[PDB]
Parts: sequence; structure tokens; C-alpha cells
Amino acid sequence: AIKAGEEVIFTVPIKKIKKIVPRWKRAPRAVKFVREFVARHAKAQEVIIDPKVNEKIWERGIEKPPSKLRVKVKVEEEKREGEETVRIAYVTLA
Amino acid sequence: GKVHRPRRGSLGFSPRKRAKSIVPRIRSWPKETEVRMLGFAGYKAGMTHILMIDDEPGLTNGKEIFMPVTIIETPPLRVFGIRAYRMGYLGLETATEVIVPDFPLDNYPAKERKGKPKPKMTFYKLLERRIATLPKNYTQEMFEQKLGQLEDMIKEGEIVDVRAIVATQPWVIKLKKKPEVMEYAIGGTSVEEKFNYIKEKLGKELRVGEVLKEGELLDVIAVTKGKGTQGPVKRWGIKLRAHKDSKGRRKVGSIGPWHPARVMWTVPMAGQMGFHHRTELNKRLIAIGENGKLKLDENTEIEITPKGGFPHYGIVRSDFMMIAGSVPGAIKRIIRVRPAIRPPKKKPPVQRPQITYVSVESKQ
Amino acid sequence: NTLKMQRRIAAEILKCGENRIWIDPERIDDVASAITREDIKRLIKEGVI
Amino acid sequence: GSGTATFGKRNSTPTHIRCRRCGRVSYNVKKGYCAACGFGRSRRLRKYRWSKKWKKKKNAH
Amino acid sequence: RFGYSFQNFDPKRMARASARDLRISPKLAVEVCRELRGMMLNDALRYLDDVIALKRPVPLKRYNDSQGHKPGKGFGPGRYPVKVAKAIKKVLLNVKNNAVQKGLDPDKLKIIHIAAHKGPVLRGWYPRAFGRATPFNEQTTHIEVVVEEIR
RNA sequence: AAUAGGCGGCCGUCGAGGGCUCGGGUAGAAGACCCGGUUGAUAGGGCGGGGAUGUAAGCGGGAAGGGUCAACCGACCCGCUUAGUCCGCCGCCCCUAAUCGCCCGAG
RNA sequence: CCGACACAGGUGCCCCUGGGUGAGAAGCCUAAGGCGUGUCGGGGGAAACCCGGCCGAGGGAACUCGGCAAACUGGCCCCGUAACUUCGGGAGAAGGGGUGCCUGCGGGUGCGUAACCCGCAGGUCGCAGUGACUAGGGGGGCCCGACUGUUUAAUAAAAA
RNA sequence: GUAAGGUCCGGUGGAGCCGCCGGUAUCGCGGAUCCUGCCGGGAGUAGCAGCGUAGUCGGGUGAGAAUCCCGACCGCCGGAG
RNA sequence: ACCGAUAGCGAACUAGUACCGUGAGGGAAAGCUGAAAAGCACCCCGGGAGGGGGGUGAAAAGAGCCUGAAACCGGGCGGCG
Ligand SMILES: [Zn+2]
Repeated sequence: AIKAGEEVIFTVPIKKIKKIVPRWKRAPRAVKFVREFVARHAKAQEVIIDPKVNEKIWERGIEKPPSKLRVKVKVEEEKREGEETVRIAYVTLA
Repeated sequence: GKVHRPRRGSLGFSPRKRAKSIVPRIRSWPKETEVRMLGFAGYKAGMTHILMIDDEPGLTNGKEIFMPVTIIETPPLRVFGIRAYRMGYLGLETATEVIVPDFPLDNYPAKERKGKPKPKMTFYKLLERRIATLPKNYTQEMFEQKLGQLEDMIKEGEIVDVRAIVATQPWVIKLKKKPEVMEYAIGGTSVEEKFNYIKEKLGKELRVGEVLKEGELLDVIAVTKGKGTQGPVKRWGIKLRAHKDSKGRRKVGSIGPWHPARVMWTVPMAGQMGFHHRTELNKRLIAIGENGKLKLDENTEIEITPKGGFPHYGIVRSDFMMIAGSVPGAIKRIIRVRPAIRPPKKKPPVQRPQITYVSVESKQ
Repeated sequence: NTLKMQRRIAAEILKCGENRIWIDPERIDDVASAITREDIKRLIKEGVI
Repeated sequence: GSGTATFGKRNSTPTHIRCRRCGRVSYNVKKGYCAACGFGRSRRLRKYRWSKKWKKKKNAH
Repeated sequence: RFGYSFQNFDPKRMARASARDLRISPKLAVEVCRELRGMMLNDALRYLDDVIALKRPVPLKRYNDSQGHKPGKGFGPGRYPVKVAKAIKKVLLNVKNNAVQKGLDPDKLKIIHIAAHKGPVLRGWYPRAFGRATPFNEQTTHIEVVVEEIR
């Protein structure tokens, strides 16, 4: 797994959702897929996606998101409000 | 009658419902004198084509012709049970059955993953994936005592038939771990001889080469590919409505007359298409391979697996059969074969024909 | 509050379309606090708008 | 035509406006008389026996 | 509405609460109450939390037209009435507080009676073709609950 | 199939056997069905095989000419280059996720 | 604003409109200005079927009351153009050839190597050069009414 | 009591009501595609598509945010929005 | 010896009022806490609406207020299933 503090590289395969959605929703579907993938793989209760990676996803318009996206994930523990410990992931380009 | 045409579709395959089980059943068996297991099971691998010198009767006899073939991989079956049938009031009834006790498994492809040694599988561990409730504290003494009781009933004469219960071994070809359990009838005219055959083969492995004969006809049983819900145009092949029709074109025009005041069961309708239990007759067995290789002239052997592997399927590693033509089912589907139950009067000789070319080029 | 009056007045003062007015995303509190045209001009001078 | 699209042309000068005499919005503006009390057409009020409107005013019907 | 349909309420051993004129579906309220009946208070609260989080379908036995089935045994039509679950959860918290104030152990509270009723309807209209105005109404719901400290 | 069946096994008089949840399709409108779930190659990632197009960007040279017949500009062509790009196909490697957990259940 | 409505109609499109391509206030792209309120969202190889589009081998109207729908042609330059005729026309009849980019010259008006337009030679790439957008299918008989125009607002646009 | 109907008991209600004789009447309800009011099944269903398919990521206010506000990205109209 | 709030004038009341049609003109629905507001002080919870205690009153008759039927809907109980 990933403990708080270190960073990892992931290769999100955005291509897996291109054909299950209409052509004009592919970009938001890819953003949602990236969020789900990062949360699942980092075991993070929350995910914070950088505007830079969002713009990378939206570069070629709403219809042509990149097939593969290489992202940098950094995990931290907040333990806020006393409701157990919440894991927050931060996603950045490359 | 004004204009007449044959009905759309066949009523002999109704209801067109999903198959009861994904493992095909065999309702009838061929009548034979040779004491052998009547059929075999395997997994669909793919299709290719060959060029051979035709030998069956016809104009193209002794000439080089093109023939498509379906390759199906057939890892050996494990004979692990024997079942006895008596005659009931309305039909055959199961008098009893007996299965061998647990034994170590010597063909499990275990790999030494870092940490812990090799798993050391044994039978009753792959079988519990299908049965899920197997005998506890089962020993050879009680197994032999049960076998003796079954033999004693056979001698008394209340047993009218005997069948062999076998299980597949997908783990050998690394397709899956859950096995599939079936029972096969045996040829011959003496229940005692059939029982002795099964007893000799109890707990052992059986290969296609020991049961099936190259060049003979077979019947193939499987569950066809699934297509989901389909409209009448594709399900029954009805005629499209006129292009000026403003209420659709892929639908039946009238679903019945005024009287009877009901919709008849013979009117084409939408519903499940595919994933049906079907049987195809008179499929010739071209060749039986071994270890994924085919011997052609005793000097050159070629690997049946095409370059890049079979599409949607792995690499053939065990014994396989090359059936002439097409077979129902999808890739990796379990397919059963039995000796032809209805062969023609004139049939090809029982021997491998002369093969001049085998297509092993990339199929994807 | 909804930054509508401030945006409209800033556009009027600067003589440009409202879509061409830029408000500092990290001084929303100050922009909302400004209520008069004098305050809006002061913010423009400071560079918040 | 003759239906919904026709009623969109009711943005011209209203046919009737308020009447200085009877206070009702019945003063034909283009012709110059009241369709209720006759203002601008006669000195005396427009009153008819087949009409109950002028009795409704004083609850005398 | 103020009165309850419970007969033998005992102020020494029982607590009660209600909500009136709730703007939710009375049908779904009835369906959820049918399932909540007879459960412990904590179990009912967890049930409602699962329904709100969409981790657990509510079966439909009376009002289930054109409703698809759900995975698992017993389904059969089911759905997730989030709004009804939220309102009923608030009512259950209120009754829990009433019991605690009376001095009843919250861990032994069993929902002995729970019911839903159709309250006043707020009328409205919507325009339709051919110059026709058609009813467009809201149906409000009353909820009543009384819990008992079991022993 | 109201004569609502036969057989081997497992459990009960705590408990076999399941459902939800997890990774995917030999399946699919909801349900249902099939394979996998650390007794692991189910999906992703890496590498290798096989494919579809058709030789990338960059650099070097030529080019009908023009230019002070100089510097430079120039459609296009040739070499590095079966290249570059991509893969809803296959093989090997536990590097990541198949986890934690919840509820029926005969008596 | 009127139409019962925060109505895809009508009133008011009543007056006005940067850049490229281009004959153009056409189509397409874009600056200014405006909007994300022609206001319910989420899921999915998640089907059948229905509406709106793109392509379909071989044949080419065998379909049908009837080529209904779709399809062919399509801009511009050059050559060439029938019966008939009221001599005006028919006529863009019909039919045929060309069209890109690049390197240099010649010409018209012009003070000009400003701006607009018109030809010429050579080299070169693609299946395709009005490459997208824009953008006629054609011909031959018969009946009726000379033509432009008007008509049953809400099933008849016609020979009336 | 054949009956139209009468009377009695238990409960709610809080100020009027009846037996008999003799008269009077807007004097007796199942229907009139009857009139007025209220409520049912259809149904948690259709509709919230078609003529311009537009949202996403960080931050903010707030009990509560797909729908409100600011920044970036991506889009629509651009002889009309 | 008239009716007693779907009756009686259309109007028992902010009724020839609201509202409909360009206009002539057409034209509704809607009465009642209690003897006295004594119209619920204080406490717990909820964002709030409200809920539960506790008070007032002969009686909540609690302003959504005299009595409170039928149709319809939710629950409990007895019988069938
Ligand atoms: Zn007047």
C-alpha cells in the first residue's frame, strides 16, 4: 500500500471508458474515472485532483480525452474531527 | 390460398429460452458393441483451415480441397466415480454410486511464489469448487467395501446399466480452477464388463487418444453464443415492412386474426436469442494432437497454435481435437462430443486423411 | 453576497464588457465588503479588480 | 392562422379606454364615444330596458 | 394531527414522537415503516443510514409498479427512498431523545409502534396542450412512532 | 409430473450451505448466469509476441529558379527509417487492487 | 408584451454590424459583446424497438397506384449547342476539356516595386485540387391554362 | 314490527327535545351521458429528449451545494442568442 | 302554520366584491374556540417547521379552534390465506 508521506506514479487507462459513454461526455467521464481509480488504488477516502491534470484531460475538447494518463499521487492522513483517520490523496501531473 | 410461402423459423426448437445449465447435457447415447467411454469433453480453442486430399465419396474425391477446422483443447479427464442404474416403474433410477477417496494431485501447475513453499494441492480441493460437500474421513477400506456391494448387486442382477462419472481438469491448461462434472455411458452388451472397465479406470486419467478414433464422425453438444434480446427480424427472419411504414419496419405486421380472440404461440415475437442448447450431427474428426503439436509425416511436427496465439484464447498446451467444420458455443466454452448417433450409409473411412497444409498464420 | 453589483460597476468604470473583468479569487471577502463606487475604484487601483 | 398566432397582434392601440363620465373602461377611443354610457355621443346616459347592467350597480334587480 | 393510534401507551416505560405535514411520498413512507416495524432503535437507525448511502435496498410489497429487481435474495422490487429515510431518521432521533429524557436506557429501546398517514394536500396546476390546466399536487405525510424499553 | 421423483455426500435434532460487498465477462434491459478472489495471473502496470496503417519529429544533401547569379528563400525529393503512432489480441513477472466487513440460515 | 404558462407561435428583426475565405448582409472559422437558464441530473457495449444521420459487395426500378424517399449533377474559365418560334426566345439546351501548391516573366488603370484585375512558361504531390463549406440532374411525346398574379386562415394551390 | 320503521343498552357531545289528538307542507332517492363538494384505481406511472445535446477542476458562503459566488480549462451565438 | 348557510335575495362576511371578455355584457366561493385568552410560563431536542415533558381549562374546545358522519388511507386485533 501507500503510507502517508511518499509519492507514487500511476498510469490511469482512461481508454477503458471511451466506448461505454456517448462521445460528448468522455472528458467528464474520464475525470470521474481518474478520481475513482486514484481513490481505489491509494485507499484514500478523499482525492484532490489538480487543475493542471484536469486541463490535461480537457486539452483536446470534451470528446477526445487522453487514452493513458501518467499521474503522481501523494497520500496524507488528516485525522480531522476525530472520525477515525481520513486519507487524502493529491494528484499531480506526471 | 393465394400466394404461399414456408413459415418463418422452426417450431421444433421452442421454447427459445436460456439453457438450463451452461454444462451441456446428453439425452441419448449411441448403441455400440466396443467397450469404451462414449464421448469426451473439451474447451473451444479456435478455428483455422487446412488443405487435404479428399477421401469421402463425391466428385471431389482424390483432389486437394479447402476445409475449415475448429481446434478444441482436451486435457485428460479424471475418472473418479461409478454410478449404477436399475429399472424403475417409469424409467431408469439411480441404484447407487461410489467415488474414490481423496488423493494427492500431481498435475497442478504450482509456482514457487516468494514466501511459503509450493501449495501441495490434492483432489477434493479442486472438486469442492463444484460439489462443495465431499465425504469426510473417507478411506480405502470403506471405498472398497462400497465397490464390493455394488458388484454384488450387479451379480444379483438388479443393475441394468452402469455409467462413469468424470471431471475436467482446467488447471492443467491454466484456464480456470473450478472443474466440471459429467457422467458418460459405456459401450458393450454386458453390465459386468462395463463395470470392470470403469473399475479398472477408477481414479485415473483418460485421454482422447484412448477413446476416440481418428477419422470417425461425431456429434457435438454445447451451448451457443449469447445474443441477448433480439427482435423478430433477427430471431425468426421475418420480412421487413414497407419503407413507407410510419410505425416501424422491424416488427410483425399482424399478430393474429379476429378469431381465435387470442394471440397464438406460433406468432414470431422478440425474446432471448443465443445461449441455447443445440446439437450438430456428423462432424468428422480430422486429427488428434498431443502436447500442442501435430505430427504430419513422422518427420515434421507443427505447433497448432497460430502465431500470436488464438484470439481471446491462450496457447494450446495439451491434447486437442481438430473437428471439420464449425461447432456451437463461444471461445473457452465447454463442448462435449459423442460418437455419431445417426451416421449416413456411406461415410468416410476411419483414418486420418492426407493433409497437405495447415494454417498457422496470425488469426488476429 | 453574489458578486454582481461590483462586477457591473467595475465594468462600467473600466469601459469594458463584464466578461472582461477579473476579480482576485483570494480577495472575495474584500470585494464583497466594498459597497460604493469609491470602494470599487479603490479596489481597481489596488489591483484586486 | 386564426388561432394562437393571431392573438400576438394585440399590441396596437387598445379599442377601449377609461370613460370620464361613467368611470368604466369602455370608451371607444378611435370613434369617440362610450360603449356603456354613451358619453361623447349623447347628453343622456345610455340606458336600455333589456340590460340589467345598470340595475346590478345598485342591487336593484 | 396530534393524536396517536396507539392504545395502551405507558408513560413510565414508553416514549413517543411524531412529525406532521412532511413533504415526502406517503407511499414510500408506508413502505419504509413496514420494514422498520419491530426493530430495535439502533438497528433501525443503521438501516436508515444504509438506505441513505444506497448500500441496502428497501423491498416494495404494495406500491411496486414498473420497478426493477435488485441483487440478492428477496428481491423482488426495491428502491432507495433517501428523503423518506432522512425524515424518518430525524423522527427516530427525536424519539430517542424523548426516551433518554424520561430516563430509559437507549440500548434497550424497541420500536413497538410506527405508522405513516396521508396528510393535507397542497394543490397546484401545470399547463398542458389544447388549453387545459391539470392538477399538480404535493401529498404530505404524517409519521408517528412509540418505542418501549424491553426487558 | 398433486403418484409434487432417484441417488452419493454434508449438516440439525452451535450450525452445513448461502446472500450483499471485491476484481472481470464464455452473460446481460432490472434480475439472472459464468470465471477469479492471497490454496491468486481476475483487472491494471512492466516486458516480450503477433497485428493496423505506412516511413514520424530533427538533422544532412538535392531541387524548377530567383537572388548583387553573393548570404539567404523555395513546392517537392532522397538517407538515418519496415520508421513513428496505436492496439476493445495473446504469453511471462504478484509491482498495485481482488481488502475490512454485514445479514439470512433447518432445528 | 399577446396567446390561461418562466408557451419552439406572434408582435419587433423596427434601426445598426470587426478579420479570413470568398461575387456576397451566403456557408464555415474567429475578434468584440453575451451566455452555459432554448435550466432536472447520474449509470451503461445496458438489450429489443422507435426517431435523426453515415456507409454498404453483385444487379440497377425487377419495388410501388405512381422512381414516394433517397441518389446523380452542382462554383468558375474555354470550346460547342437541336426541333420549334410570336425572331424576343428555346439556352446555363444537349455535350466536351481544364481547375491544387511552388519558382519566374508578360499585361491593363495607376506617379508607384501602393491597390485591384488579366495571361504566359517551368517544376511538383495525391485516389481525389469548386479537395472542407458553398454548389442545377438531363432529354423526348400528350392534355389543360397564354404569361407575372389570387384562392377555401384550420384536409382541396388546381385545369378554379 | 311481515315492512315502512319504533324503542332500549354502552360510548362521544354540551342545550335543547319528544308521545297523543286536530291542521298545514319547497314532506320520503339508485339512476335524468342529473347539479354542487369531497375522495379513489390508473400511479410513484407518463412527462421533465427531438428545433441551440455543456460542462469539468481547485477555492468560498452555508445546517444543508450537480444547480449560488470567484479563478482556469472546454464549449455555444457571433447580419444575431 | 315562510327558509335556516348547496336553503333564503346573486351577496348573513372587505358582494355586484374577486375574477372572465376588445365590447355590449357575465359574475363566484367564503358564518361558529372558550364563561373568561385564562391564547400554553419554564425544561430537552431540531437549521427551522415542529416534536416530547410540564402548565390552563368542567371539557383542548389550541386558533389548521362547536358537534365531527360517509367515501378514501395507515396501524392493531378476530377469521381465511
Ligand atoms: Zn362611459
